[PDB]
Amino acid sequence: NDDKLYRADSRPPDEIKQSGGLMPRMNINLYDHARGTQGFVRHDDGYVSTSISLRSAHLVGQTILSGHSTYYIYVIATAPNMFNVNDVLGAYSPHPDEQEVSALGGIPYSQIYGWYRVHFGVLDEQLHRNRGYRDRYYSNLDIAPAADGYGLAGFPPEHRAWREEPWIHHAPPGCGNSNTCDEKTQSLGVKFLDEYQSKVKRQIFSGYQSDIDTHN
Amino acid sequence: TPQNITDLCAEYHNTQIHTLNDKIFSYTESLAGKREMAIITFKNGATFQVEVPGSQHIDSQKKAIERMKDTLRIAYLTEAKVEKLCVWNNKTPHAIAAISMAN
Amino acid sequence: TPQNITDLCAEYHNTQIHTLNDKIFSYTESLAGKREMAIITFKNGATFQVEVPGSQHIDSQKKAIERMKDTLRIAYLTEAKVEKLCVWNNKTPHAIAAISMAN
Amino acid sequence: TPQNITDLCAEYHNTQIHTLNDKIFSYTESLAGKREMAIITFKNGATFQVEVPGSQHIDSQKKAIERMKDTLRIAYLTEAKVEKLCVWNNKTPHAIAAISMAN
Amino acid sequence: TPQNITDLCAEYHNTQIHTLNDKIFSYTESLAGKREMAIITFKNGATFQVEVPGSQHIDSQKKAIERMKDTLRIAYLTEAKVEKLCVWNNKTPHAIAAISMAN
Amino acid sequence: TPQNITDLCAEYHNTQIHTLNDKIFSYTESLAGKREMAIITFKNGATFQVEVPGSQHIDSQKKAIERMKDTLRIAYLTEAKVEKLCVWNNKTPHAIAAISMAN
Ligand code: NA
Repeated sequence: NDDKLYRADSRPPDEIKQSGGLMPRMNINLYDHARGTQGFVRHDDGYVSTSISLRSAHLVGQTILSGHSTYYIYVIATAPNMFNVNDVLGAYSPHPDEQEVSALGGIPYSQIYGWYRVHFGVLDEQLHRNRGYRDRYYSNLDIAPAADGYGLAGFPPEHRAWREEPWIHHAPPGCGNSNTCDEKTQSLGVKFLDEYQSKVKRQIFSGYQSDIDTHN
Repeated sequence: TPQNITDLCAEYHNTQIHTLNDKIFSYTESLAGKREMAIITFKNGATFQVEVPGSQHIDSQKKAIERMKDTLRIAYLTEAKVEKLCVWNNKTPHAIAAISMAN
Repeated sequence: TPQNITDLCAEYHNTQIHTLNDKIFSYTESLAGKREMAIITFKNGATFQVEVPGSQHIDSQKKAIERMKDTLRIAYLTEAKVEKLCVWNNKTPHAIAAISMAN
Repeated sequence: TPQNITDLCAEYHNTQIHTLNDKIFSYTESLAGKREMAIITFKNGATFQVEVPGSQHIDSQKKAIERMKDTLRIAYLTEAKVEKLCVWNNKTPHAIAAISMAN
Repeated sequence: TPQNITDLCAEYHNTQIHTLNDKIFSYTESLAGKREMAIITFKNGATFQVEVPGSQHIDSQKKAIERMKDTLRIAYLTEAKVEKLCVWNNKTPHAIAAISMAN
Repeated sequence: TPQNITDLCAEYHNTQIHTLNDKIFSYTESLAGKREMAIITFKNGATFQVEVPGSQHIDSQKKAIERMKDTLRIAYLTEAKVEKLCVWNNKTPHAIAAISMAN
């Protein structure tokens, strides 16, 4: 659907275009990402957080990015790299009041609808639309369902969540049933990131090859 | 001149409009002798073909056959929604005469 | 030699610019004999074609007609914003003589 | 006409269906004289070629061979899951006759 | 043989290297008769063309002019940085002999 | 018929393998007469041409040269990891006989 998420970020539009998108600070673990300490807005352990509304992300910047003259609130389209943190971590969600939606891998540049500017903690009335934004593609897409994230929860190997529903039925080998659990959570996330990035390259590089004219 | 696919399609006998509003499920392609052709499917089992260039096709049609195989391959890969296909139903699989793509 | 699409279009009789500043809403392609063409629309309903190659065109234009159909497809599937079309206004739908993309 | 890739393969002698369901691991292409070809591999080791054009091929096959190499490069760069190849098993490596892409 | 664009440009008389180091602001192509050309610009106002094929081009150049119009269209659409253009300064706008792109 | 780029390269005297495991850093393209070519580079400084269609090419080698320039252009813009290049080490800069792409 055409839904949209929101993220305060110190990094300006030009650096984001240069990096290919909104990248995380490679460890991939959703639990560590979510409980990570927050001078810059949650982008640790292989993920980058966002918020459900434009007003809840503005507030997020106005605590974390207090002491920044200028930051940005990037408006992001929803795609199946996003995970609802409260849905995937259940009662063990460390900061449930934040209503997080974390992009495993980052938010590619095509996924970024645009960005508001913020000066001395005041929002810009209007949006800077992104020339690389893809409205049709990303509007036929949605957040990943919680079932895709339960196996990527990233709970410690002997956490009680791994012997509890829904997580037992998605639990990586070594997680409640050597670093087997830790290495598998990493690799299952590296695979999920690899297959999502495969799918976006399918979308964008196929368009770049809608060039071809066999007959000519 | 027709302004859309439905009206273009109705100029031709033994055609019919298929309204799918879905991305192509699978794309097949062959270079085997006498079978230099393409074949798409959709979720629901619907199967269609770009015909082998033969005796039913004029020269301007052979150019556009090669183009349709380009369009269809790349439309499959982009996962573009296909509104409608005008097809010929005197063949099996139904042979594509036109396609329209839209959100 | 012209510097932009607006000045190019002003060199021809029966042409006019149609500014769209919008991506293509739909792409329609046909290999039906004597309707080997493309038809694009936009969200506002505006409709254009790439003519079927006929006697109205010179030799060098044929290569360019096929090029333009390539452009419209890649423009459609990459969601590129179309700036302007130069079109012949004495066909229905209006027939694309040129295209600019920007912004 | 055959309804799908498996039917198409059953029409020729010296052929078989290879069922991959994986992206292409490696795309190789050569312009070196008398080795004008492609070669693809998958992570199970399976290696295939698009044969250099020769006297085994009829004239209509010339175009489809060029398309197929295009198709394999597009498929590689897009990491498109290849469902099945129809392959001539009388060559080493097996020579690609047709391809289907799904999921 | 020349190693880079600047060395290649230096072989031909009546040329100059423009360093742009920017993606292309606009791409424009025409299929209208006697103006079968492309025209690109940059944010700073620099305009360039790929010339209409004519008697100044030998036959080897013909397929390269078509390759260059492909390159400029997909350069624009990808938002790829054009480092430099080698251009004939004797035409208005300056005609493109070559292009380099760098990250 | 070889199953990979290393063995294919070894069939020719006057070739050698570079293994880059790296994307292309720059793509260059010329339509200037008698230098209808492409040039690529890498981070490590390494430079390669696709030769101008000249004297020491056949007929079917002319088509594969065009396909190779297609390959390098799209590889450059997709940031495709080039595994290896088999190159004619007696041209300066070395000219690409083949490419392999994995990763
Ligand atoms: Na969405």
